[PDB]
Amino acid sequence: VAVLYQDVNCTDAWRIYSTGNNVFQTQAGCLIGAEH
Amino acid sequence: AQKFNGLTVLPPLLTDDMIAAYTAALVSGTATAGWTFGAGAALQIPFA
Ligand SMILES: *[C@@H]1O[C@H](CO[C@@H]2O[C@@H](C)[C@@H](O)[C@@H](O)[C@@H]2O)[C@@H](O[C@@H]2O[C@H](CO)[C@@H](O[C@@H]3O[C@H](CO[C@H]4O[C@H](CO)[C@@H](O)[C@H](O)[C@@H]4O)[C@@H](O)[C@H](O)[C@@H]3O)[C@H](O)[C@H]2NC(C)=O)[C@H](O)[C@H]1NC(C)=O
Repeated sequence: VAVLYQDVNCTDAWRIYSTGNNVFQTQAGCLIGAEH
Repeated sequence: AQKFNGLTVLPPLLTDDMIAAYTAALVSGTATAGWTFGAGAALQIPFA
C-alpha cells in the first residue's frame, strides 16, 4: 500500500509511521510507497 | 482546535488552476469555433 500524510512536509522527527524508498512531497501532503 | 478534536477537511481533486484552464478553453472555443448544437468537432468561423 501507499500512505498519505496530509499535515506533514517531507521536502528535503517526521510524524510518520514508517519511511520507505519512495517518500516524496505533493500538493496533497507527504506520500510514502509510490513512485513519481 | 478542529484538528485537535479529530475533524479534518480534505482538498478538492481539481485545483483552481485546472478550473480556470477549463473556463479559458470554453471561452476560446466560443470565440473561435462557437460550436452550436453540442460540443464535437470544432468548426472555425469569423466572429461577425
Ligand atoms: C515544505 O517545505 C519546503 C521546504 O522548506 C525549506 O525547509 C524548511 C525546513 C524551511 O527552512 C523553509 O524555509 C525552507 O524553504 C517549502 O518550499 C519552500 O517554499 C518557500 C516559500 O514558497 C520557497 O521560498 C521561495 O523560494 C524562491 C527563492 O529561493 C531560491 O533559492 C532556493 C534555494 O535556496 C530555491 O529552492 C528556490 O527555487 C529559488 O531558486 C522564491 O520563489 C521566493 O523568493 C521564496 O524565497 C523555498 O524556495 C521553497 N524551498 C524549496 C526547497 O522548495 C514548501 O513550501 C513547504 N510546503 C508547504 C506545502 O508548505
